Amino acid sequence: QFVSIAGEISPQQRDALALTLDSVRLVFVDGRYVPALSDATEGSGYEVSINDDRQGLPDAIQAEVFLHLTESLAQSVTHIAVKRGQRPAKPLLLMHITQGVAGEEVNTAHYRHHLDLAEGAEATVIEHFVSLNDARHFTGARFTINVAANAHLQHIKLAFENPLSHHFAHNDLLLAEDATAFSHSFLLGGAVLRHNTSTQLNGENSTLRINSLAMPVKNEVCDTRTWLEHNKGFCNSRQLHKTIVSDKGRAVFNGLINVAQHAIKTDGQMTNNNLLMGKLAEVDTKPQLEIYADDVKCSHGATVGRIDDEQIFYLRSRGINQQDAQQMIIYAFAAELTEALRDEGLKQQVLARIGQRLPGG
Amino acid sequence: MLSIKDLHVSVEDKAILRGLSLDVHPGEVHAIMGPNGSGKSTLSATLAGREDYEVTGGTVEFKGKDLLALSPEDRAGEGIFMAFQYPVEIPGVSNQFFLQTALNAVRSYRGQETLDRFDFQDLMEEKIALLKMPEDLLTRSVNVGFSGGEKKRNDILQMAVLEPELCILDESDSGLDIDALKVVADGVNSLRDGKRSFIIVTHYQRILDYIKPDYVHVLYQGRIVKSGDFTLVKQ
Amino acid sequence: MLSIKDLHVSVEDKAILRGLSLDVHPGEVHAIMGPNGSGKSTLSATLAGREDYEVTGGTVEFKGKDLLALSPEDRAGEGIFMAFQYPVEIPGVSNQFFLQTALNAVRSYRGQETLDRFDFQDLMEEKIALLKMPEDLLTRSVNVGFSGGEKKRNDILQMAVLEPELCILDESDSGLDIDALKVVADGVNSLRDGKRSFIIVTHYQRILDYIKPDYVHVLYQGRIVKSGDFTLVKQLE
Amino acid sequence: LAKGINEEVVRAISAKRNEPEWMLEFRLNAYRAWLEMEEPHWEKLAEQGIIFCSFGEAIHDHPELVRKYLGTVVPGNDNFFAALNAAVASDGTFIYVPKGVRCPMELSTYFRINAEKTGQFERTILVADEDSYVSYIEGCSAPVRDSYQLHAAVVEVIIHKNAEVKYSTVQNWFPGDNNTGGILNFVTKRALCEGENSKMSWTQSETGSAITWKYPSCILRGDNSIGEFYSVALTSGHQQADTGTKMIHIGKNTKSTIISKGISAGHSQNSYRGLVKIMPTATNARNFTQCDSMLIGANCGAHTFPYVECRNNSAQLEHEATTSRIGEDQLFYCLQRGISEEDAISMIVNGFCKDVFSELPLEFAVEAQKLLAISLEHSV
Ligand SMILES: [Hg+2]
Ligand SMILES: [Hg+2]
Repeated sequence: QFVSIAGEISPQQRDALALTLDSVRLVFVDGRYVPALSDATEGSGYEVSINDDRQGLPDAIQAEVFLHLTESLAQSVTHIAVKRGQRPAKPLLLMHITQGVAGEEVNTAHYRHHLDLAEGAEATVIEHFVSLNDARHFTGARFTINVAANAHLQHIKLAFENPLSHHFAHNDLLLAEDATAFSHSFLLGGAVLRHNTSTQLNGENSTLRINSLAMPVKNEVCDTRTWLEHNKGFCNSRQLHKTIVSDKGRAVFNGLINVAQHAIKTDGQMTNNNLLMGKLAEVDTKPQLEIYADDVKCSHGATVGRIDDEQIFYLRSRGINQQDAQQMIIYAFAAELTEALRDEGLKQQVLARIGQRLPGG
Repeated sequence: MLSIKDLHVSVEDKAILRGLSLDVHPGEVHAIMGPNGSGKSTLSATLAGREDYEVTGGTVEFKGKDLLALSPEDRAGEGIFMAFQYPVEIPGVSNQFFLQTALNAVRSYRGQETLDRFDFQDLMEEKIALLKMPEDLLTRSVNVGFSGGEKKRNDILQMAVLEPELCILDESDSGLDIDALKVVADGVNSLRDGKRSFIIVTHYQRILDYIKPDYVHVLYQGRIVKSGDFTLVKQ
Repeated sequence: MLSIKDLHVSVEDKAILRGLSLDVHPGEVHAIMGPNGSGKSTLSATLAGREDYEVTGGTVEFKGKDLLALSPEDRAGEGIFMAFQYPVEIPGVSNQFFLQTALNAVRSYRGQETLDRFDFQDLMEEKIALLKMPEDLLTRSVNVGFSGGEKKRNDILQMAVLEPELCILDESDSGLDIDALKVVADGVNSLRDGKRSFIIVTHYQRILDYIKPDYVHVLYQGRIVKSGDFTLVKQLE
Repeated sequence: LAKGINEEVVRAISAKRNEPEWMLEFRLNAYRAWLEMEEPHWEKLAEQGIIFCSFGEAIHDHPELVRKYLGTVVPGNDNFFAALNAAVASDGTFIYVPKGVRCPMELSTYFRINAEKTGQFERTILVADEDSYVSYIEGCSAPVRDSYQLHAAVVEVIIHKNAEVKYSTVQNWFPGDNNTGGILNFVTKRALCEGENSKMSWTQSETGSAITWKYPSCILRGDNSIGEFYSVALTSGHQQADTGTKMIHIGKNTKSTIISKGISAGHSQNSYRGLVKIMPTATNARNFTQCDSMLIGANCGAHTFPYVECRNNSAQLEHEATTSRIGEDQLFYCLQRGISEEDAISMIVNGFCKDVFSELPLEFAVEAQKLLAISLEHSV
């Protein structure tokens, strides 16, 4: 049985868990926005409105049981808009802090946000999810996004909630003509975490990129899935999803690509590299291509394998200890994912989160 | 400095070594020869720490400690170094991040400390210079894109930086030539301070003309049945 | 006895060529030049049979019959060959299967029979050396792994095998150097028995020093506004 | 076969031969299994110990032989159609191969029949005991009725220590022009590598079915087992194919290869869907899968949904899939040098398919490429 009691926290708690970054930070607590702890958005270059107004929301691209429930159970909608050609100096940052309650009761929080990017705007937005403590929670999140002509998006989602939390999230990407969209998701937290990313290319000559890294530990299950529809032609899509599973953890990957008829010149590729480190670990991947146009080139490739024990032996024999050795190859493995983080400062804090689940720290 | 006694080792229950015994004192260079399959490749690996080695007999003690019970990471700190016959490529890891951590580790385990980055580059270049190495080693991925001769020569640069006490060369002469042979020699000899030691497990003998050994031992189906000095002949 | 008269052809509903006329007899070489965007590639393409060309009037007759009423597959048999400017890659298909098929097809048409093994083999070898092609040409897949320069010379080796009557070069010299140019010159010329006639659609003046043409026409506005001999290229300057 | 199917019909097909009761009841559980199930969505030589005789003759003269292998790998009840075939099936082929014997010739029964189609259901069971090498070929090439006919065969193969089985398949149907059009191919073929150092190698070219249902499997239970799979599938008109594979890895150091080439034309939809599974016992498994597709024209469909579930930390799996095509300019370049468009599309695909036809015996490969050629032209 689940209940939803929305408590309140202090600024001190925020600093100890907040990332070190100069941004426009909006804070949401137990599904509720807390103004006093958030930065103002007026004059930031970001138009922000919080209400229960749903007049604008697009219909869902792929309906499934948990989405209707969340939209319906969502306590508020975040209206965000960026006017034509505007390029904010600072990234928009949404940090999500969820907490559990004493007892056998399960605290639950649902976040709902919508972003509108007018023609030509290019901005970076980051989602950070963390647990205040060890108390369990059920986190819900939903991002619908409209990307107008010539716009460029850099979206990052960081689910760093505790090992005992449950994580179910859903972001949407809608692209217009001449659009560019880049998405990097780091699913690093929760007993069970499930992220789905659905995208629609409703405009010609567009570019899309979606990457993600999953690192499940002891008894946790992290399933990262994506859904992409190439409804129009002349679009190029690239996807890189990597997972690393240690000690009895479980990764699940799902990637559907649909290419509509007449959607000529589409170029979509998908790659999934999985690394197994525990003797009880599992990885399940199910890629799915649906192509209804011949003059196109779509392909996907996925690999699964273990750490090269010989380099590890090679590395250690010169003196590097087991924990640091194991750790060194993994940062190199995820390097291609971590390098897209243009901000060194942000990257190092992200690296710190990765390292703690390694056999170090 | 090194004492291996009545060593018996089997792998997948394979009886390989005949009961080999050897004594190495500080500041000495010893040369090891013999045919393939008599344990040469196994000896270095056994010394190095491969977990797939079932020890069916004997002991190996170093400075009064049982060496066979100590882990690989522990061996470098104490002063043991092995030049691999086939250096591994590690894509995505620069030499700089690797070596500094490795250096610190053995520095840590030896309980002294520590170089200064600023100092380290003046040291690297100088060593990078001794072996005519590419100025972009630090930025390159460990041995990636390197030829066999370059990968082998990289290990010698490695030796001077990690500063071991006992250097073991595991068939590192295979596939090389006189020119490359000339660079490795300047590196190894340069580590000779009359205290430091070297063990050369030869793939073949031509190598001994630039790095004169003081002692030579011959293996035959895993045992030394004859020992002597530099002066040696074939048939 | 190729005769082209007052030719009108359109591309994407736009009139480019507005009445070009030409007559070509056996053993003569004609050169067509001009700036990009004047019909050259379109002219070759029109002759070749590209489906995006609506012929709005005029005629093109060969050996006294209307060729335009004949299908694409039918024109090669009659003797028309085009060296492509951008040869297509056919992964998984060897030239041998390709050439034989190309060869049998034109052999079938004309009411003749399938050549005999040994000659096809004796002929290639002789020619494969002549055009500096990889000795392992026969087993590699058509143009796969070939540089821009390598794909271009190959269609000509093909030319020297499918036995066409009229060879058209549509800017197939692009990206080729002095070295590449001479072999191509040895390839086309070696087929000259006074039998075949040739039409060279120039990219640069380059070549007419190596393959001297007999008549020269410069196209502009989709019409021939000047014709002459080899000397004409130099004179307007 | 019709009219009808009941318990007595089963009891009637049995007893049409003096049939022992072991053969019979095997059908009944199947039939009973069929019942509980709902129906799912749309030259003369003397051996050398070898037995090469008919399926029916085998029960009668060699029951103990039959007794040891049937249902060992594909139970009656495994799924819907495999229950129905086991029961009800009279026709088929039996092969057992004895110690130390290299089959002198490659056994084949594919012949290019022009009599119309014999029978609706069958089951072949080939067993190669240790140190065996056998090549088996299966299929038929018949013109087809203006009724929906359902071909739902099941092939079981069991391979023991140091043995090798080579399995080929060439089925080709022709229903000009578009008719039904029209045959329902619902096959469940599976092979067990029992069976240290055992090696199984599926090869198949398939054409002209209305609906396909097929999961050629390799079961690597034995250590050092090796499975390979090469599959050519064409669809045209409004045909639909749904074919793939389930790979269960159990032994140590197992290696598997999957290469599929699916061609799609007109308004048809061909989908590859297969599975690679690695049990925790399956130490150092390695798989390389390849599923290439060529689509012809813009109004048809080709789909691909592979599944990989690995539960072992010594596995090494790589999976690639790639798309290719015939372009106008590619098409035009071929035509212009005098080869027809109809003949053009046939050439490129055969080149495209070269790497699979390679694994076929060369002779059946030639036959296979000429028929694919003509099945294209009629229908593309
Ligand atoms: Hg694809
Ligand atoms: Hg595929």
